[PDB]
Order: sequence, then C-alpha cells, then structure tokens
Amino acid sequence: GLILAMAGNAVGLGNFLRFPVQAAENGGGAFMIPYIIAFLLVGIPLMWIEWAMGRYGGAQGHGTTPAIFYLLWRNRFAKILGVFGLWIPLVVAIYYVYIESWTLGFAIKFLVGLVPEPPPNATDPDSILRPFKEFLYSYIGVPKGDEPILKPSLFAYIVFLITMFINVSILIRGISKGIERFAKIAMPTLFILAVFLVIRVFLLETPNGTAADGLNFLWTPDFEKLKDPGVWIAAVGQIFFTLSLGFGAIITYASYVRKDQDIVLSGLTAATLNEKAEVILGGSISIPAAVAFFGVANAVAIAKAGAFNLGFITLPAIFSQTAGGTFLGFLWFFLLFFAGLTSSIAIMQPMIAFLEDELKLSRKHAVLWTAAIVFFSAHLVMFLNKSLDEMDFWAGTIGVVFFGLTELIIFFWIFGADKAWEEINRGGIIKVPRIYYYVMRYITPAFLAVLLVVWAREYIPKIMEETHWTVWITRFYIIGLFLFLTFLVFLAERRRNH
Amino acid sequence: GLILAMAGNAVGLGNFLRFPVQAAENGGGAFMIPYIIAFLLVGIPLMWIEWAMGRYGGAQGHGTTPAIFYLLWRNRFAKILGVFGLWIPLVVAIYYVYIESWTLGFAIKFLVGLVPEPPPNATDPDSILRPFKEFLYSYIGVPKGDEPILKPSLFAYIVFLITMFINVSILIRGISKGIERFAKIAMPTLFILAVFLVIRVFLLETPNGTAADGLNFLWTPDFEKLKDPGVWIAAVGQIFFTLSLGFGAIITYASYVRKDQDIVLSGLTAATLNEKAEVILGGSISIPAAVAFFGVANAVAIAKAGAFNLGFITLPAIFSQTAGGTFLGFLWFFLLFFAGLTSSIAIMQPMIAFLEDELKLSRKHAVLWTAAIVFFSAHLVMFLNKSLDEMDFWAGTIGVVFFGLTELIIFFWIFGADKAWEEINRGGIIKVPRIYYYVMRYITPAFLAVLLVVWAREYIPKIMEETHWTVWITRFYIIGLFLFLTFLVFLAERR
Ligand SMILES: N[C@@H](Cc1ccccc1)C(=O)O
Ligand SMILES: N[C@@H](Cc1ccccc1)C(=O)O
Ligand code: NA
Ligand code: NA
Ligand code: NA
Ligand code: NA
Repeated sequence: GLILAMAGNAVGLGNFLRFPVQAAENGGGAFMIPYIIAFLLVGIPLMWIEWAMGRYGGAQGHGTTPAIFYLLWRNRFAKILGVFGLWIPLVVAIYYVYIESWTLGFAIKFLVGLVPEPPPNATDPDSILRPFKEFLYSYIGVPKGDEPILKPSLFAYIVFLITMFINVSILIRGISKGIERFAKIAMPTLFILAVFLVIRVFLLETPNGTAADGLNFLWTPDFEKLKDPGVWIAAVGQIFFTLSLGFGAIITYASYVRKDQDIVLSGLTAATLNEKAEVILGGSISIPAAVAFFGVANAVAIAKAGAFNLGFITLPAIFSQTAGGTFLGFLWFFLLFFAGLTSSIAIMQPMIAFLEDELKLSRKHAVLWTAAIVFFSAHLVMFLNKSLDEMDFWAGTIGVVFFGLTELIIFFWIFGADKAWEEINRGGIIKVPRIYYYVMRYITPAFLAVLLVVWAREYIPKIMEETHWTVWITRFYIIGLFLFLTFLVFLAERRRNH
Repeated sequence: GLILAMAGNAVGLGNFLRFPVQAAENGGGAFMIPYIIAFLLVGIPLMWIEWAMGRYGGAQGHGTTPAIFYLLWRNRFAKILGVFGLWIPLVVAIYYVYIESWTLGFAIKFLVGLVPEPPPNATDPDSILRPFKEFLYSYIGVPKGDEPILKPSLFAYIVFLITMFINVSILIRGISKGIERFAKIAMPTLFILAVFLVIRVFLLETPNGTAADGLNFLWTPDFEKLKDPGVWIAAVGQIFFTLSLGFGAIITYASYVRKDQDIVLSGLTAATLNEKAEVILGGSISIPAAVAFFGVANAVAIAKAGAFNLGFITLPAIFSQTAGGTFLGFLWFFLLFFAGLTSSIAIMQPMIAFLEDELKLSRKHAVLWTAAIVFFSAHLVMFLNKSLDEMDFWAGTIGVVFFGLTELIIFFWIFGADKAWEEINRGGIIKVPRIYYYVMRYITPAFLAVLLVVWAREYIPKIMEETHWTVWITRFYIIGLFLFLTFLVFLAERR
C-alpha cells in the first residue's frame, strides 16, 4: 500500500505526545472545535496543495523549496521565502530526534524493569504524581525553582547518541529489508496495543477522577476561549505538525513521485488514518488517564510545563495499574520510538536533499553534515530550560502556519488559481469537490492571514517582554540558523548560473 | 616601499588599547621580561615565515591558509588546521570593530564637548575615578554588580552601525586616493601627538601618585611571577596580536607579493616600527597616567575588569588636566579610530579572500556576507557581559600562539627547514643571520609547544569551572563558528 508510506512519516511523535499536550494546555473542547475546522478548511486542502506543488516542480528536476517557489514565481523574494522549507524541518529535527530518544530510553528502562510505581499510601493527586513526574524529570534533568540549566542523566545523553547513530545509518544505507519486515509487524502491533489501551483506560476508576471525566474535559467546548487566537493558532499548527504539512517535507517527496497519478484519494486517506491515530488513540488514551490519575488541574499543569512531557508521565501510570503493563510499556515506547524514527528520517530529508541537488554533496557527506548541525544545536535543547518549547513554538506552531499560507499564495494566487486546480485533480481516482476551490482561493488563505494578524497584535507585546535569557538565546540561535541557510541558498544560486 | 603598508597593518588598537591592558593585568616588568623575549624568539622569526609562506602559496593562486597548508602538506588534517587562519580573524573582528566604534564614539563626544570631568573639592582616588569610569560604562552599558546583560546606549549602537558602514565601503570600493591622501597626514600627526602626550604624562603629579611611579610599575621586573605560564602566554599572545601574526592575515597580504622581493629588511623594519609605537608611545602614556591619577590598585583592577577599557578611562583623565585637552582628545580618539580602520579592513581580508578564491563569490558579495557574520556575532559582545573578553582570550591570546606554532611546524618540519630558509632569504636585500635558522627550526617550536602544555595543566581546570553562563555561550558560539568554517572549506573541495 502506497498510503502506508504516506502515513509512515505522518504517524509519529505528534500523534501520541504532542497532541495530548496541545489539547490539555489550551483547554480541551475549546481546543477541539478549531482543531476540527482546521482539519477540514485548512489541513485537508493544503495536503492536496503540497503534493501538487511537489510533483509539478519535481517534473523539472526540483526537489527543494526555493527552487520550486522560484519556478512558480520568478522573484528573488520567492527563494527567500523558500528557506523556511529548510529552516522549519531543521529546527524541528533539533528537538524531535531528542524527544524520539526519550522513547527509546524509556523502552530500555521498561525492558530491564526500571519502572515508576505509585506510592504505597497516597490516594491523592500530587502524591501519586510525584513518582511518575520524577521518573521523567530526573531523566531529562529538570531542576527545582525554574533554574535555567538542565542536568540530564548520562543514560539520557548516551541514548541520544545511539538514536542519532540509528537515524544516520538509515539515511545513508537506505530502507533495509529487515526494516520492511519489522514495519509490517509494528503497524498491526501498534494498532492492536492501542485497541487494548483504549479499553483499559475506559474502565479506569480512581479516587481522583474517572476516564469519563477526561472525555468530558476533552469534548465539552468553552466558547469564551474561542476569542483567544492563541488557542486557534495552536490548533491550526498542530494540524500541520501531525500531517507533516508546513514543513519542506511533502513537497520534496512529491518531487520523487510521478505526475498523472492519484494525489486526491490517497492524500485524503493518509490524512484520515493519521487523524484516526491521534484523535482516537493518541487523544483518548493519554488525556483521560491523566485526568483520572492526577485530576484536571495537575493534567493541565503538566501540559503547560512542557511540549511533550504529558504522555511520558501518564502512560507509565497506566502500565503500573495493568497486569503485564511493564511488558506492554516496553511495546508501547519501543513502537512509539519506531513511529518517531520513520518521521525523523523524513524530517531531515529536505535538508539532505538540498545538500545533494544544489551543493553537489554525496549521500554520506550530506547526511553526516546535516546530523552535525542537528547534534550540535540539540545541546541547547538538552541543557537550556524551556529552549525545547521555544523551538517547538516558532517552528512547530507559528512557522508551519506562516509557511502554509505562503504555499497557498505562491501556488494558488501567483501561479494561478484555475491553473493550480488542474494540477491537483490530474490522475485523481476521485475528484475534489467544487466547494474546496472557493475555500482554497477565498476562505482558507483569507483566514490564516487574519489569524496571524489578530494573534501577533495580542501576544507579540507579551513575547517581547520575555524575562528568561535561555529563551532569548534560543531565539537568537534560530535566527542565525535562518541566516545560515539563506547563505547556503545564495551559494546554490551563484552555482547554477556559474 | 611596502613598509608603510605593513605599518598600517600592524599599528592599531593593540598598540594603544590592548597592550596597556595586558601589561597592567599581569603586573608589568613581570610582563615585559617575557615580552622582549617573545619579540626576539617568536615575533621576528614568524614575521618572516608568514611572508615567505604567502609568496610561495600566492604564486599558485592560493591566498588562504587551508589551501596553502594543503599545498605544503597534502593531508586532510592540513585543511582543518588551516581553518584557524579563517577563524581567528573572524572571531577577532567580531569585537575589534566594536572596540573601533568606541574610539569613534568618544571622538564625537570630544568634538561636541561631552567630556568627563573630575569632581571638585575631592582628591579621593575613588571619587576622581568615578566620573571617568561612568563615562565609559554608561556608553558600553556596564551594569553595577556583575549582572550578565549589558545595556549599551543607543548612541553606542548607532556609532557601531556607522563603523560597519565605513568598513564595508572601503572594502568594496577600495582605498580611495582621498583617504590615501589622509593616511599620509594622519599617521605622522598621531606620532607627533603621542610624543607630546608622553612628555605631558611624564610631568604629571597627583595627591595619589606620580608618573615616575607608573614607569617603576611597568619596567621593574618581579621574578616571582616569572614562573606563571598565564603571564608568559599573555605576552606571547600580545606579540602575535600587535604584529598581525598568528592570523591568516599576513599570509593573505603576502599572497600578492612577487617571490623575488625583499622580506627580511622590510619585515624587520615594520616590526620594530610597530614596537616603537607600542612600548614607547602606547605603553608609556596610558599606564604611567593611570597610576598617577588613580593609583596602582585601581590601574590593575581596571585592566582586569575589561579587555580594552583602561585606555578609554585613563586618556580622558589626561585630557581633563591638559590645556586644549578636549581638542587634543578629539584628535587622539580620531587618529586612534583611523589606526583601527586600516587594521580592521586587514583583519577581515582572509575571510573575503576565502569567499572569492574558493566558493567563487564576487567582491561585493564576499564583503557583505563577511559583514553579516561579524555584525550578527557582535551582539554577543555588545549585550553579554564578559563575552568580549572571552573571544579576545581564546582567539587573540591562546589561538594565535597555537596557530603561529602550527605555521612553524608545517613550514620548517614538514615543508623542510632548508627549503624554508631558502624561501625566506630569496630576493632579500640582506640575509637572515644563521643563528635564526636554529631559532626557527629548534628553539621557537620547543618553546611554544612547552608553553602551551604547562599553561593547559595549570589553567584548564579553572577554565572548566566557569560559573558565568555568558562565557559558556560564547565558548559554544565560537565552537559553532569553527565548525561552520570547516563546513565551508569542505564545500570548497567538492565544488
Ligand atoms: N507528522 C509527523 C512529523 C513529521 C513532519 C514532517 C515530516 C515528517 C514527519 C508527526 O506528527 O510526528
Ligand atoms: N596588529 C593589529 C591588529 C591586526 C591584526 C591582524 C591584521 C590586522 C590588524 C593591532 O595591534 O591592532
Ligand atoms: Na512516523
Ligand atoms: Na502525526
Ligand atoms: Na600593533
Ligand atoms: Na592600522
């Protein structure tokens, strides 16, 4: 199935770790209403856009974003906007591989038996949260008092090295046959273990809450929080993150596929299985269990205190109250690691492809230098408090929605609305309904543009008053990354005409 | 002929700002004894070596250290060590241009009469230091109490922009005939002004000290601190800095010289001319006056609190007591600005020369991108406390004594001492005395290698115990710059 490779990179850490965080910190229910609208009016059509843009420029030997933007709009300002097609995946990879290494480190701990346990006599939210919170915080090195320096354990650093070595050895060697035999075993195993864990979580009855309260917290909307654009832009950004949109990823992969081929039905199918994997499996396992085990206030606080910490704290609590949970926990975090592994090798693909097709580097050299830029930068994420969340906000939330609007104007307003409508439907098994045409030309592009404006007039004053230097150094570091990548595209521009 | 071009290279901010700080920071006399030894055993021989390597490499179209090292020694490790010939000039330029902008800002202050004045009815050495300390600290934004974030004035930021604009213009359009007409008037005027100031300083007496006490501070040796390797490595590092050695700068300028011109006489004349402007002019004005005005305790404390601050505090105190001092303060800081301008366009030369010969960028593009890296990186030294001092130590002190040793190993142990001796003395008006053949081949490398080791086993443990996050981020940043420049050299080969 060709829809499984389109969802093998879509289903990853965003489904089981980022979604519970994004939903619980933004309210739940108040977050789900725009999250559904973003999937219909924004997420689905942009999937059709990036596959159409990619195979269009890919038919002329262009797999990189600046080369395709300039092919769709001949202007040096288009190649500058194409740098986000390299900057966003690079910044996300700086922490994504690190979060991926957390799942491998937890899998090794569960296999060997090092698991967190609830206290003997607690039966109150903060006391039973402490063993599971300290299990994660002492691994990633969270101190007390909001001190800016993290002290991760030596085991966590070594597991990060091993995770980098696994990503590099696959990007160089390629997809192996044993990996293909392991992938066809992990896809049912993940979507069978997920079935049991939805049943297990549903009958959770604790003195601190019920799973029914977690589903009540997640599916009852608060309409006064719909006036908050930070809730809206967190929802439209999570849609882009989970669908692998707003990066430079999908446009690079359609460059390697063929024209006169279906990008409509298969593009709609992988976008649905992915939402089935995180709304049902990623959303009704982690969130209701956190509300049942720790209550609402503590579940929201854990979600606000990190970008991926909720699932790492909630799932071991489930497995501590389940017969054989230590074994199932090994399966959970090892399969979650494989989900992140197939995504991280995909996130780092546009950067490696740029060093190949534009700077004429070999596979071995393009991979190893890309890994050097990720490993070196990851030390900010590993050792600076809130540095990981900052990269996740500007690349994984704000960056994807700005770069998603940019794609929707270059391809649908400058390249031609009717001209782009033909590129989407070519070879389609089914046809895109006519109502999406007016949505892609007048509704969605004139909605993301308004959201970023109504958001920036309210939160940018709060952002520029940031007091933590660990945050400003991260903002300074990622600006240097965008300038560094702009310099690389310049070296490619003075090489094509040289 | 070309001696004045080497003197516009050498004579700069290291002569009048850094040398007073480096000497007063380690004591003086205890600093000058290894300083004179470093000029004879290290500075002079490595001046001839960099000029000889540049010619031999420039004759084949190479002007940067990664390509010239690989030409003399065909190894992967040669191009990696050649990155320092790009990294040290880049790191130094990150803060050198900013220090250059200070002299321009003070020149504008003194032109319009915004001068610091000592308080009346007070001879307290802390009360008279206070307004001169505040004049600099309010400009560069030093807070009270070791806070990590600097807050320099808006005027200091705008003047930095203009200093960047002046460097970019001259680097693109070249040295105009109007400013070449200016250099022949400015550098003589600076020498005449400095000879006047040392006469003025020598006639200083205060209720807190005299200038004769200052000369006793700088020239009376202390033999207990002669066993401190940090003092030895600061004197050797200063010799490299003031003579423009230990960079890839002299090698790039030598890459345009014919292989049959004179190196020995012209290089020895420029080095000695530079030292006269440093110990006789720069060192004899700032330090004796700081001791006379503020005392020895404060002169050492100011030298340790910053990397270039002492000259900016001491000199306006001199001008506050001299008739016509505000006008003389204008000419001093303006000719000090021009002395830094001709030096900073030479510092950014290896980076520009690497973006053209390799990577095949135009002159307009190589200057603007080099100016972008420097301008971006300068915000660390502008806003993070002790970041400027950290870059100045690892590049301007430790890096130069390491890269100078590296140039010496590859040219006299790998390329061949008999071939290098033939290449230095080729076309020379006079010949190098035979005693330097054994200094270059045996004495100098055995001296620099030992000095680096004994320094590293007495100070690396204290370096790893840093308590300021602002210095670890600077160390993290400059490691990133070296990896970045190693990536560009890699892109040069596979082009
Ligand atoms: N969509 C993936 C992340 C990803 C983005 C871009 C390319 C590949 C993967 C996730 O939710 O985990
Ligand atoms: N030697 C100069 C600095 C410099 C170094 C290298 C090249 C050019 C200038 C000084 O003392 O100020
Ligand atoms: Na995946
Ligand atoms: Na996903
Ligand atoms: Na000098
Ligand atoms: Na100069």
